[PDB]
Amino acid sequence: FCRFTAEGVQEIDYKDIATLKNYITESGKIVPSRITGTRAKYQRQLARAIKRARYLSLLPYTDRHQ
Amino acid sequence: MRHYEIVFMVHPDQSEQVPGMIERYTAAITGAEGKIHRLEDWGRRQLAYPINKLHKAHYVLMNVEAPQEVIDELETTFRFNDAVIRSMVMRTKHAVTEASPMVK
Amino acid sequence: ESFAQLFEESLKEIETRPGSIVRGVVVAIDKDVVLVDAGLKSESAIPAEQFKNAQGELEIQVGDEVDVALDAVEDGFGETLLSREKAKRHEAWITLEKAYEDAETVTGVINGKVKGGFTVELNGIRAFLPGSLVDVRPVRDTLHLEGKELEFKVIKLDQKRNNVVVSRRAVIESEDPWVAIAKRYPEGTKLTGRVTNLTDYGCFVEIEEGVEGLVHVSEMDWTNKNIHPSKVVNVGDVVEVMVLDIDEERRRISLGLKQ
Amino acid sequence: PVIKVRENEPFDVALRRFKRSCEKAGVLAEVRRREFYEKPTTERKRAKASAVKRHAKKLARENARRTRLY
Amino acid sequence: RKQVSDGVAHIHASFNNTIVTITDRQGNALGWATAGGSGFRGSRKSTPFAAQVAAERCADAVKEYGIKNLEVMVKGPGPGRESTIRALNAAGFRITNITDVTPIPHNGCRPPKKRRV
Amino acid sequence: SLSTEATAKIVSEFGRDANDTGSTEVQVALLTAQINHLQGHFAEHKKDHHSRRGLLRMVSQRRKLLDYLKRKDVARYTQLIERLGLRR
RNA sequence: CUUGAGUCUCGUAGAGGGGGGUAGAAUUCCAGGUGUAGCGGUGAAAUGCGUAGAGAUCUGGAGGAAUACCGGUGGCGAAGGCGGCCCCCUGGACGAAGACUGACGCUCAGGUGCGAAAGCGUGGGGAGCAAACAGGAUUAGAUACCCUGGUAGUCCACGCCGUAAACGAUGUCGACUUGGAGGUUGUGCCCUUGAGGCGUGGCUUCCGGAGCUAACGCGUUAAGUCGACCGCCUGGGGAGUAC
Repeated sequence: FCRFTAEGVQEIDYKDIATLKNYITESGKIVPSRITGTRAKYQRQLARAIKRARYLSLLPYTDRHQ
Repeated sequence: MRHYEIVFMVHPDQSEQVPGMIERYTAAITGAEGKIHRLEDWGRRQLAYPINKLHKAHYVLMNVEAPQEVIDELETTFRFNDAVIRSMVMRTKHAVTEASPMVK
Repeated sequence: ESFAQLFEESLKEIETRPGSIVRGVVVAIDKDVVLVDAGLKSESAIPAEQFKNAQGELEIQVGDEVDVALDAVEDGFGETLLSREKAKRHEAWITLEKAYEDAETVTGVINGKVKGGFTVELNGIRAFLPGSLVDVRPVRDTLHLEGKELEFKVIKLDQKRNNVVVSRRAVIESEDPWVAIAKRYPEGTKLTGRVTNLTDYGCFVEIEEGVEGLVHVSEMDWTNKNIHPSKVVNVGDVVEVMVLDIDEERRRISLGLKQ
Repeated sequence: PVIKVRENEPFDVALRRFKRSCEKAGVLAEVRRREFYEKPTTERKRAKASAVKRHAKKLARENARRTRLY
Repeated sequence: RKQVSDGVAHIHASFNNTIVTITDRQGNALGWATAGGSGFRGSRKSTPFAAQVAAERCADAVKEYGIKNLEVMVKGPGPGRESTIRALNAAGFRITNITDVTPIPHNGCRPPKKRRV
Repeated sequence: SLSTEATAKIVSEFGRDANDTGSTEVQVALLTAQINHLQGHFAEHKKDHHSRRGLLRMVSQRRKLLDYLKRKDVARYTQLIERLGLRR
């Protein structure tokens, strides 16, 4: 039950923070493709986006850090 | 030539200097017959974690179709400039002119 | 000849996949198993509990016709998913009928809110609706004679996940689950959900528009460990459950049943 | 697993919640894993072995199930 | 000594020994106690009970500071983790936040070799 | 890889029809250009072994093509090797 | 001549390679604050570190190495192998249609290259880990297993080494022979009326038929049915040793 297949997105955006936030943990970790049911191709992209965000301090690497 | 996408983060005390910097950056791009497809001052923004001890910073997005030499130059400038904390020049396939989801 | 080919496309034309065409004739009854034959590869092992109406006793003898459902084929040997869901489509059609004249009228009798909306029951089935839907104003059916007779005037429906809150008394008055997972959230919003499969640690009640709930083994009852959930509740049945916990991230809404 | 006790929330309940959060995180498990160095080979082996086991559980057992026990 | 209303309890829970340290909110330690210090050795001090008693001791030690509110930070794997916090609660502080602060590297340093037993 | 425009140019010059592209000579030329390009790269990056494998393969292919040309039609081959400046 | 082989067009996914940047977590050390008697470790201990203020805790700094989550009997690579993020240079694979070349092919003794880990050379680096070494245990002994330390080395540059259960213990290339359940990555049509429906390609995991096999098993990714080329075996030891 993938979101990105239905939406039909060409590429996942690191700037689209809200969307990312659904796929990240309360502890900051990226959520598995088993749980979200994201398609494999998209999942990787999502992960990459998240990573990018983390570099730009848009998303946090973890809950504890400060 | 090659469609880059740049996002740089300025120190929040230098927020009034930002426009000038942006202008300068644009100018350089223009110089080598480089187009600038979108440009979005995101403004002051709360950081997810405190980079270099400070909690807010001033984000500027900028999409550019420029030659790589100029990109390199820009990068160099960023690295030496102390106002800009982070940058992230990042290649892209197309021009991507439509606005960002956080501006909208 | 092409008699058979034409007969095949004919028989394709005179059946469909869901429980739509009331076709299976009840050809053997024995407690506790009904069985039909809707022009499928095999006969259904029907429960008796998809066919007794509103007070417990059976209603249909030999020859009687209800459609069942489909789109699932062969678990080893056999054919269907149950006809009772069939019924849900009919209920949906009546609810939809409202749209035409902007008023579906039956009887709705709603005594109380498990999760903020009085429960309304139509015919055999009982549904849960959001708190406003029960009363047109601030009248509140707590002062009304218990389990009173009105109809249901619809207040709110969730259109994907099936929750419908309907309008008792006052006759005169006339990606997708996981972003905004804050509706049934706040601590203990009770829900009516059909269980799906009980995995010897769990029960997997999950109804609210493409989610997954567990009610695992620890609550379920007021005995902890010796319980074995297949003995204690059911298979395929709409029950008392509420959230107790949501993680919108690692999609594990951890419902409960000891409440 | 950062948590804040809600207004008029019991202590025990809070503790339980915290525990749950911890479990979700898989923090303890992670710690256990990083106690000692696992050779890459060993890590590989476990992963594949585990996978194999899972597969066995899923299919062979299902086949068994088809036939009644008594 | 200056009295303080709110502070932190740091619970360092190892496999061998629990260490409870009550501090002010800024970082400055007020008191501490350990399962090894509480009169438990080897088998005994690596237990929940031991941890609890250490916690209790710690609480007793920071009586003079007059601490009412308390946020707990739990570190490491151990028995003294749930037990310790329970003990603290019993001792009678309003537990405000319960945080986990185990140091998880993001694959950094090589751990020591696996024991052959 | 070789840029599209460059490739096109190469095809036009050596290919008789200019739409042909698959002419032996044309192919050889294409290979040769690529090899030349990669020389610069490999001067810089001596440990890039994987990449060098591809280059080697290309070279081999070119050689094969040349050989084929030789047996078929000598004059053409000679011309080609004059144009490209291939010692053999 | 165009079916093999290759070239061109447009896309596609990728831990493929080389180079240069950078990010965050964690360990270690240094400086300082708070604080007070233990810490650490084990099966149990002790060596060890601690009132010369350790351990704990907070602040600041240094430096190195590796990249949690994603992450998968997932992907890429001839094999060895390859995993944060960004850029530059760069090799291959696959699909979609066309267009072209016209057997240009397959295999390969010698030959040439690439080739984990350890190891060697010269110059750097050195956090963690740790052969050697030392002490403490255990023991009849313990030149081990366990504990506390700990140097080569691991890291980088450029050379050499040329081996591994370098394994699918299965040479490469091509053709042909019943099925099922998946994964991954394209792509054509179809009301995408929805996460779908019907195909068609590539790579891939498991089960199983005929057949094959000493049996175990293999089974369209063959260990089946055949062809082409090469490599290799001829009882165990002596020996992959001596010269």
